[PDB]
Amino acid sequence: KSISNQVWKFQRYQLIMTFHERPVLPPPLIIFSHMTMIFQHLCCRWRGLKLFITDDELKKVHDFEEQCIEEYFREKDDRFNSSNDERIRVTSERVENMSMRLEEVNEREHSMKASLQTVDIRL
Amino acid sequence: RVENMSMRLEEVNEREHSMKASLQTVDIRL
Amino acid sequence: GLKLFITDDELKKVHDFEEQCIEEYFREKDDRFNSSNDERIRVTSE
Amino acid sequence: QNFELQPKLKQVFGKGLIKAAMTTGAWIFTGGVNTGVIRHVGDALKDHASKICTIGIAPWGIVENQEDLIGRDVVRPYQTMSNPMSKLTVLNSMHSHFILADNGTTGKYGAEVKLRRQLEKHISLQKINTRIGQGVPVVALIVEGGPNVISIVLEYLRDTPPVPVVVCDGSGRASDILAFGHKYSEEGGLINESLRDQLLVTIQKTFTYTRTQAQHLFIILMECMKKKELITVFRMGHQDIDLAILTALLKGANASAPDQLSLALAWNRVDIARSQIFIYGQQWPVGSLEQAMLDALVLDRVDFVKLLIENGVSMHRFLTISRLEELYNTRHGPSNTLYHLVRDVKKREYLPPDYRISLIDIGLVIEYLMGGAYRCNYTRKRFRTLYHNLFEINHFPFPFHELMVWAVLMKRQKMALFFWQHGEEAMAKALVACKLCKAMAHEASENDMVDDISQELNHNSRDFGQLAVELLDQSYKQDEQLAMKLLTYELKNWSNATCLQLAVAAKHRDFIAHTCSQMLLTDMWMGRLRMRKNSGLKVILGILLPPSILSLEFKNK
Amino acid sequence: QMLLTDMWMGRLRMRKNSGLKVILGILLPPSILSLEFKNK
Amino acid sequence: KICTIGIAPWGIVENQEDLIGRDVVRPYQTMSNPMSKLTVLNSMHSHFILA
Amino acid sequence: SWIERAFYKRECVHIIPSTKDPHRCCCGRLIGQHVWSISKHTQLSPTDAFGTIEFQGGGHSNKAMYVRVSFDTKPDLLLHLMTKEWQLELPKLLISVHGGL
Repeated sequence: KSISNQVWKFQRYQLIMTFHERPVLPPPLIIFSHMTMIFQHLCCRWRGLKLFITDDELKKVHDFEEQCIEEYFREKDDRFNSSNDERIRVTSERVENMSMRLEEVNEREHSMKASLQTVDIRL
Repeated sequence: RVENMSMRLEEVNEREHSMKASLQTVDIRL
Repeated sequence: GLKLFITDDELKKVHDFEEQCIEEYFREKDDRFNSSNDERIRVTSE
Repeated sequence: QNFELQPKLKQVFGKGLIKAAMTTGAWIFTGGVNTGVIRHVGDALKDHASKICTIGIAPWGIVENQEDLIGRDVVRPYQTMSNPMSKLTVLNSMHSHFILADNGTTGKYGAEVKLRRQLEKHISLQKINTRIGQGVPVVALIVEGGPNVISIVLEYLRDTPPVPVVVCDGSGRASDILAFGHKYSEEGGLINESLRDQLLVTIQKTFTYTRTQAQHLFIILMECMKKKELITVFRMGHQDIDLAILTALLKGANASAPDQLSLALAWNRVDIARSQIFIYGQQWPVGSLEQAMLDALVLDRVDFVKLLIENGVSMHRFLTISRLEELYNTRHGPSNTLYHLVRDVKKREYLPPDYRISLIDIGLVIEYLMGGAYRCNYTRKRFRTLYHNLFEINHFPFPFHELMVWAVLMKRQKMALFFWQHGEEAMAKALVACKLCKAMAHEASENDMVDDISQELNHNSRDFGQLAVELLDQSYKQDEQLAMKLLTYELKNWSNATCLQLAVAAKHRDFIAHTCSQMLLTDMWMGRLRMRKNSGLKVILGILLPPSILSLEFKNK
Repeated sequence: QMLLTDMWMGRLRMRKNSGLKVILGILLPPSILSLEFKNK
Repeated sequence: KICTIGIAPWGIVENQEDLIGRDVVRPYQTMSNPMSKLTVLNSMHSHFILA
Repeated sequence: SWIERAFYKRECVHIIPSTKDPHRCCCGRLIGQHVWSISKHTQLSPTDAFGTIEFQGGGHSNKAMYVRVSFDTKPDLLLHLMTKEWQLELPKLLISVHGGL
C-alpha cells in the first residue's frame, strides 16, 4: 500500500508501450492486419516515444541539462547551508573566535588603560 | 546577527590596534 | 571449529588492536557528544 | 624558560604538529626537559593520546633524580617528582625516546646543542628510501626563543643543505620579531628606516636586550633575511601549523614538481598542493600532469582529480583506450567485484590470475548487468576492429561517460558522483549507474559475497536513482517541453535507448511516477484523440458505432 | 556471519546456488570432482 | 546573458604573442608572474577589447 | 574578414630614445623587438589580432572573443561590430566599474 501508485504507474508504462506495439486489429481479425503489414513491407522492400532530435536541438537539450545540474547543485548547497545543524556549527565556531578575540581585546584595553594612566601621570 | 558581530568586532579590533599605536606615539611624544 | 588457539605474540597484537578500538570508540563517542545539538547550545549559551 | 600562550593557539599548534607527525611518520626533536616549548609539546601529545618518535635531546646534568637513571638495561622508576624550588627539571613523561647529553657537569646548559645539530645534519645526509627530495628532510619549528634562536636560525639557513625554518608568531620573543620583520622585509634588507628603528627599539626594550648588541643582532637578522625563501611564517586566523610544516617540507627539498605532486598524493593533503605545488612558474614536463592524473585516478583521490581538472588536463585528450584499460586493471585502490564479474561473463561466453581485463570484456560485463537488449558500445563491431587494429581514433568523444562506467564498476562512489557532475547526458548516466549498481548488488547477493558489499551497492543505486529523480524534478520545474524532449530522445551513447527505457530496466518506480513521464504516457495513450472527459466509454461507443467517431474531438496537426 | 558462513561451507568454495550442488554431490559422487575447492 | 565586456590596453597584457591569430581559438592560461609588469586578464569575462 | 578591414592597428617604429634604460624605448618595448606619432612615430596598419580565447585553468573553461581596436577609431564601427558580428543584443543597462588600478 505504500508502493501502490508507483507500481501502478510502472505497469502503466509497460502496458502502454505493449499496446502501442500491437497491430490495429484484434487477434481474431489479426490475419488481415498481418496481411496488410506483409503487403506494405512487400511494397516498400522489393520496389512512439522516441523522438529523433536534430543537432542544434540536441545542443540546446544538453545546455538545458547542464543548467539543471547547476541549479540542482546550487539548491542542494543552499539547503545544506540553511540546515539547522550547519547553522549551529558555524555559529559555535564563530563564537569560539569571539571568545578568543574578545579576550585579546580585553588584554589590549587593559594595556591601553595603563598607558593612558601613565600619560595622565606624565601630564 | 552573529555574522554582523564578527564583522563589527573585527573592525573594532583593527580600530583598537590603530588607537593603541596612536597612544604609544602620544606617549613617545610626551 | 571456530576456536583458534593464538600464539603469544599474536595474542599481544590482538590485545593491542583491541586497546586501539577502545580508544577510537571513546574518542568517537566524545566527538559525537561534543557535536550534539544540546551540548552546542549549552556551550554557546554559557 | 617557561612561557604561556593563547589556549587555542596552543591547541591548533598541537593538532597541526600531531597531524603532520602522523602524515609523515616524523621524529620530533623536542628539547625534553619540561620547561617552555617542551611543555607545549607534552600538551600536544596529550591531544593525540594514541609510530611517532619524540626523541628528546636533553642534558644529563640538569635532569632530576640522576641516581634513578643509573642502571644497565634496567626498567628504572622515574616519577613526576618536580620540586618547585629545585634547579633540576624533570623530563617530559610521555616522550617516546630520550638522549642524555653528558659533558660531565651538572645544571649547565649548552651540553646538547652541538650534538643535536650534528645529529640533525647526519640524519639529513642519509639518503631516504623514496629519494623524492635530498635525503631525509628536516624542518625547524620555532616558538619564542632568545638570541640563540636567531643564531640557530642563521645556522639552519646557511647550512648545506639549507634546511627550512618555520616560525610561529603570536608568541613574542624572537619569533614575533622575525615575523614582523619578514612581513616588511621585501628583498631581505629592503626595510624602511622607521620600521628598522621600531624593530631595534622593540629589541632593546620590549624583549629587554642590550642596546649595544641590538645592532649586532640586527645585522645577524639581516644575514638570516638574506635567505628569506626558506623562512616560512604562520598567521593564525582550521588553518593549523601542519600546512606550514608540509609547505616547508616540499619547499626545502630541491625536488621537481611531479615528485612534489606524488608526495602530495601520498599524504592526501590537497590544500598543500593547491597552495604551493600548483603555482605560477612551475614547469610541468610533457605528460607529467596526465601521469599525475592517472595516479590520482587509480588511487581514488577525487579532490586531486578536481584540482588537476581545475588546472587543466584536457579530459578528452588524456583518456585513451590503453589509459582506460590500465585504469580497469589497476589494484592500487579500493577493492571491487570486477574480477568475479569478468570470470562469470567469460565462463558464460565460452581464468588465469594474470588476466588483462580488456575493454571488450568490460563491455560484455555492461551487457550482462544492464540486461535485456542493451548492446554496449565496446562490443560493437567498429570498436572491436579498432581494438584489434591497435592491440584521434583512440580517444573518446564523451570521456565522462566511460569514466562514470569505470567508477561505478569499481565501486568508487565519490569519483562516480564527481564524474556525474561533469559532462553531458547526466540523467542517462544516473539511470545507467542506478541499474549497474543494483545489478552488481544482485550479483553479489546471489553469489553470497560480503553483505556490506551488496548493501553498499544497493545504497549506491538508491543514491543514483535519487539523483535522477531530483534532476527530473528540476528539469520539470524549469521547462516542461524541454523536459519532454530530455526524457524521450534517442541516446546514441547508451545503445539507442531513451531515459524512460533506462528507468524501466532499472525498475525505477520513483522515476516513472513523476508528472513528466505520466504526461508523456497519457499523450501517447490517447494518440491523436483529444478525448478529455469520460474517455473509455466514448472509445467503446466509437468501436461499436463507427458513425460516433465523427462526433469526436480530434487534435490539430 | 562471515565466520559462520566460512565454517558452514568448510573447505568448499561453493559460491552461487549452493545446496543444490551439495545435493548433486551427495547423490552423485562423481559430481564432487567438478566442484570448486579452496586452496590451502 | 550577462556581458562583461572589458576595456583593457593591449600593450599591458601578458602573453601578447598568444593573442595573435585570425579567427583562431588561442590558448590563454593564467600564467601570472609575480614580478612581471604585464598583467594577465580576468579569466571568466565574457568579452574583451584590446586598446 | 570585415573585422580586419574596419578597425586599425598601431605598430611602434621610432628613433628608440634611451631615456633611463636604453633597451626600453618611449613605448617601453625591447630595443630589437620593434617591427600616436608624437615621440613614437606610429603608422596605421590593418588589424591582425581578433578571434576567440580558450581560458584553461582557474576553474571552468570560458570562451571570450577579442578584437584588437586602435584607440583612435570611430565608435559606430565598434557598435555595429558588437551588435552584428558578436550577436549581442542591446542592454538595458551599462554598469561601468571604474575604480582603482
